[PDB]
Amino acid sequence: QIVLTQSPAAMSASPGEKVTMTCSASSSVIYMYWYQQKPGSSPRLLIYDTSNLASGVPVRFSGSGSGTSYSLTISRMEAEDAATYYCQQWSSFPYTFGGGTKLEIK
Amino acid sequence: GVPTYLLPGSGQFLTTDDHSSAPALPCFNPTPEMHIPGQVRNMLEVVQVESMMEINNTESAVGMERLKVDISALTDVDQLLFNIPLDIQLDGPLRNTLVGNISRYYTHWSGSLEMTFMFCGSFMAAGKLILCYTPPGGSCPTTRETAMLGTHIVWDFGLQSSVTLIIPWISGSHYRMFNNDAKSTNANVGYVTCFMQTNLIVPSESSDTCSLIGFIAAKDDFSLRLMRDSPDIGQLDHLHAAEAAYQ
Amino acid sequence: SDRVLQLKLGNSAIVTQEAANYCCAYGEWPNYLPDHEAVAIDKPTQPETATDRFYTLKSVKWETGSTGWWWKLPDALNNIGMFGQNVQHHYLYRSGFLIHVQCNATKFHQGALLVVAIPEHQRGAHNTNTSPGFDDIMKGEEGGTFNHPYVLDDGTSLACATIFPHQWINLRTNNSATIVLPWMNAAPMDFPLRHNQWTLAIIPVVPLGTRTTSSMVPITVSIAPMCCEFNGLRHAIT
Amino acid sequence: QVQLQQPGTELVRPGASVKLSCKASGYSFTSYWMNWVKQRPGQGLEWIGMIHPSDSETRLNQRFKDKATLTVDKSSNTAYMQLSSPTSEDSAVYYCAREGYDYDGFAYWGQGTLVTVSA
Amino acid sequence: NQINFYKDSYAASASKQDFSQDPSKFTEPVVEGLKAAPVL
Amino acid sequence: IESIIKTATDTVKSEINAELGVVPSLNAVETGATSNTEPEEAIQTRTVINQHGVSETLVENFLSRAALVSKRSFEYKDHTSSTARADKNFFKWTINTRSFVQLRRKLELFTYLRFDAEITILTTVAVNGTYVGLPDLTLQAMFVPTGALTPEKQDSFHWQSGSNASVFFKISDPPARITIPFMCINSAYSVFYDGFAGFEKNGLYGINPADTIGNLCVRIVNEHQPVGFTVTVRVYMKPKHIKAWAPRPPRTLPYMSIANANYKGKERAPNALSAIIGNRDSVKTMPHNIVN
Repeated sequence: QIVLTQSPAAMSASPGEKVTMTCSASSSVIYMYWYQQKPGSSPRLLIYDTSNLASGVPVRFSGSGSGTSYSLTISRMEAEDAATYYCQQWSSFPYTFGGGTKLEIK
Repeated sequence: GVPTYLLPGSGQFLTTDDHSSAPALPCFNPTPEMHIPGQVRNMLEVVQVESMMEINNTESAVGMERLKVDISALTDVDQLLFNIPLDIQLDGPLRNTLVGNISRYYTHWSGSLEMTFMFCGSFMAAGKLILCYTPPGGSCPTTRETAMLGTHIVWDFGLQSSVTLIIPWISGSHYRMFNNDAKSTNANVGYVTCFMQTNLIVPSESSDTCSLIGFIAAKDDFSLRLMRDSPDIGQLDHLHAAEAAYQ
Repeated sequence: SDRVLQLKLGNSAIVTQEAANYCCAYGEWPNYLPDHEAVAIDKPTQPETATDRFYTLKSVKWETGSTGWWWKLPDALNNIGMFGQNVQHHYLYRSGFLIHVQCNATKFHQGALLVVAIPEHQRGAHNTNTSPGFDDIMKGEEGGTFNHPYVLDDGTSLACATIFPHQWINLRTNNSATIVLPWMNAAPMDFPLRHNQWTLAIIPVVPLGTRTTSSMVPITVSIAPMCCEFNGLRHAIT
Repeated sequence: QVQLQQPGTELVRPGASVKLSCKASGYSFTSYWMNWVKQRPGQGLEWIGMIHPSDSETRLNQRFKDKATLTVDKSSNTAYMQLSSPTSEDSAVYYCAREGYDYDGFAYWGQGTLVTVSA
Repeated sequence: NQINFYKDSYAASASKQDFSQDPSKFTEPVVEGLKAAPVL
Repeated sequence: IESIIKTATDTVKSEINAELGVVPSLNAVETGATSNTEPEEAIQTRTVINQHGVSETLVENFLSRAALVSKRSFEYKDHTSSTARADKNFFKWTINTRSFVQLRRKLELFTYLRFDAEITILTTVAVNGTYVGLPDLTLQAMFVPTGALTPEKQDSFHWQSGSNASVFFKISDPPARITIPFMCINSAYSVFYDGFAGFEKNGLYGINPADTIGNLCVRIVNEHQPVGFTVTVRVYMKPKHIKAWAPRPPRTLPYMSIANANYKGKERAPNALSAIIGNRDSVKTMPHNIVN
């Protein structure tokens, strides 16, 4: 059971600012996945294999990282983007998820 | 200095070339050797180990049902059980054997082969079998009186469970080729048919359906030549996680 | 002459009246680590008769729909006896194994077992890219079950499994199969908990069946370590 | 095109048998897996396990494997989820999700159901 | 023929000259050797 | 018994023999030993002098060939525009034998291997879309052990390589070839590793350090040209000085990932999960049977 540490647990950002998150793993995984869950909606896949963007995902989203450290990058923040964020590992069973990241627009 | 001149084939990269090259790590000392069991110096050591033929390859057979041949009691004398195509380098039953996989890396092959069948029926089961080998040029014999004209052995169930059928090396040439025509005179090895000598008799308490397990190995006169790539494996795409090694 | 066999090592002994010429893997017999192959300087401990003896595992039922059973070593033995204590207190170990499998049936039963010891068996997973987990691979004493024994779960062929040290249990010919495994590894010693050098498999090549009244047929495995050594004495990690 | 239809809130009892289905459309029901994830209020997601409808092969998380069993139906194209001994910890939001057509990680999700445990 | 002017011994060309075989370990991994004779 | 066998064995002539108590054709597979029945004992043979050589099946001759371990293409241009996911004129590859299945399945026929890695880098340049010409570029390949600090930029000061071994070569020059020794901390490599590397239970299954050669960092030393090119680097590895132990079964089903042994199987035979060999009508049916 690889424990994924999602840091920071919370952040605040203005529209247009760059936000950056870090998903730390208790071991070395291969690819990192990322999710968005709206306030009361179902999750959605955004970055898979730490490179590509899924459907309906703007180019503003990005991801990178290797080894045990993986990160998500959003170039320009928008007010509609406030939601929880998760990181998943495909490498070993069971599938483990990040702690979650909550953020609002000030 | 020394006057020289280049030859055709200078600067080329040949995958099979044998040459010495610049060591990347100077004065490196590899780890001392430790004795490990089961060293294979020559690949002909592997092909001499008997491995299970898959005779039952057919529909309505899933998974492990394909490695055994069901034998049952019969109401008619002189019946055929199964037949084995003998081409190693085609897709036939011999494909997945040790002798079959190592031989599909090579274009030419030579030497005698052996089949071995182990009767797995109950201790109270009796029977006699005949294992026939027909050299090429004819059609697969469907009758025993036509099949017993070739190399065969008659086998009676007992304490020893296994009979060995030598397939001798019979050819006009020193080798045979893999080439994808199965009927070529340089390829086809002939046929193997198995008939009921007498019958399979079992008591009412024992199970009436008994099974055989085909094995095949290679003798110490076996040989292989002209290595090639193996068709048994191939990829149309990059494997998973292969891109991650570039991260 | 090769039919009856007795194995006396330790305070335990096993007799069998039907056996075929017990298999000695790769012609190698277990022995202690010689002085020229020894990496660790500390004086190793050799419990001898304490850790070298047959440890019987839990019997498994054999039923027609059985897909086969596997046990990984030393992992199966790490919780058992004084061998299981030396594993927990000691950083390193080196030993060979002696496998004996007991399956019996009436002369009216038919069946066959391929009993094979797969060196360095790396298991796969069906129709997924995810590597197997820690609890999937490490079953302890209970042992696991083949999902697809036809491919040996690693994607290889069961037909070629005879290249590994093996015997058969053919309910007609013999009631037991014995395999003697030396130390297999690239390193002279090894960490007991994470790495498993051998995987013992019992595969139903030919299924069970009879027309006699149905009964339970157990499959029992008695595993005896041989020439054990241990290094890195510390507190028990367990 | 694909639509995973999941039921709504279901009140349960302390030790009854929870019956949860999942619906599939727009794709071959036997060609992919089915994955179940739980959500506690203000908590992170956890992965219960999977089942493959073809041969009815399931693979579960080491922890929930004993407390949950999965069932599939190829005819009605409806995957089932059953829980045992509902308690205060079993109240959560359950999603049934599946792998992407070439992508990994649950690109298609469900609508979720809210399990309310009361005694 | 071989030519190696490099100092390190692992830089040398591949050595194909080892013909030693021991098929008896794979083919005959038994404690009692078989007779060319019923074994059982 | 170990012996020097340079050729296939000779055949001796045998006569008609019927004798009680001697049954050369009977064996016991339950012993696990291969049938020792000789052709002389089964049927009646003639004296043959077999001159066929065994030299081409030697594990040294068998396993040692140049096979493609890696192939990697990247753009050569000014990267001040393109994002970070694209290559910035350098790329780092962790050296593994599991990327391509021809060499992978062939090295997985054995449990342990001890060999020297002879590496060859072959580079091919093209022009992105009017044609101009193929420039002559100098490429650096620096050998970085696993876990060390690899360059983050083309122009980074990590490429000075005062310690790490590097090699320089040109497109026009013959392919660069270096010999990597046997660096495993053990006596041989583990092709299959049953266990975990780390003491914690979160480790990876089958992923073993000390079986990784290291990282190979390749860049284009020349500064970016006014026109974007496309460079493709192919690396070939030839084992040599080979010792092999404990042969294994050849893998049937196709590979899925390089990180593990996970199998899938094709949709139908051959090489299907349930059927490895293609299906025929019945056990009595001969597909290629001759008809005249």
